[PDB]
Amino acid sequence: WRYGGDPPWPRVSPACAGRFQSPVDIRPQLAAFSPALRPLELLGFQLPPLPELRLRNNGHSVQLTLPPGLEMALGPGREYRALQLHLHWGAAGRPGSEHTVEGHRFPAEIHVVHLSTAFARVDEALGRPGGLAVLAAFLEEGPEENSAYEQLLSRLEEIAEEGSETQVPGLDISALLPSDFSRYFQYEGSLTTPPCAQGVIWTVFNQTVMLSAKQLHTLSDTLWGPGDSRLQLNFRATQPLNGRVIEASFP
Ligand SMILES: Cc1ccc(-n2cc(-c3ccc(S(N)(=O)=O)s3)nn2)cc1
Ligand SMILES: [Zn+2]
Repeated sequence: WRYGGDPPWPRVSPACAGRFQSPVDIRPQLAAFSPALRPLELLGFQLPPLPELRLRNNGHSVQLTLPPGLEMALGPGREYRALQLHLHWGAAGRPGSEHTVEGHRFPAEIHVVHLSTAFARVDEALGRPGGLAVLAAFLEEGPEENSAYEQLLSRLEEIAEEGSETQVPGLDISALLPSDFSRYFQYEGSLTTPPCAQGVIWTVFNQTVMLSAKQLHTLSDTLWGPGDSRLQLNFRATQPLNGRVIEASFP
């Protein structure tokens, strides 16, 4: 599969034609205030430098593989372990977030993909209710170099070629996300690439993460994908809610 053309994703995986897909357009006025949505809790995200982590250009994103021991809870008894994180972005003067807010597309987006502690492996969790959970935050331009992001972005030149990888020192993985874990939207949807399995709990933070202009340009201008193509605009079009109601943790 690829962004932009064939093969049609439903031929790759029938689940890509499900009724309840991601990403979606978030309309805050239509979101349901749900006070059971408590602040997200992360444990073990502050990593030592060794052992190193693998950072890979997989042709459709840059993905950092996360080690064992990163625990995340959506609430009491809703426990998960982090597997990996990756990014979605646009191109010179064009935004490339997956989720939108009232039609607004943000420059870029981070996804941190987690596996329910009830499952030993991802393949067993695919399509099961709440088997996977993704934390999603928008990346916007701020005035300062983001030092946590710089640790990844400074290494993209080493992995410019499709299918290449490098090792990076461990870092505070929570520093790639907003400091506000209280205010967010949450809904049930799908993986945004094949196999597009449903039952995924998506949490999209209110607060955004700030990268420099230079950093955003590095993200979108360094990596190459399938063929001789720049790896850019690597986002799926928004999918209709089709009757799902997005919940918000704040009125
Ligand atoms: C055997 C196996 C191993 C890994 C996967 N995984 C697929 C994925 C993902 C696809 C799309 C996303 S995303 N853009 O966050 O929704 S995460 N994450 N793990 C699926 C099957
Ligand atoms: Zn993603």
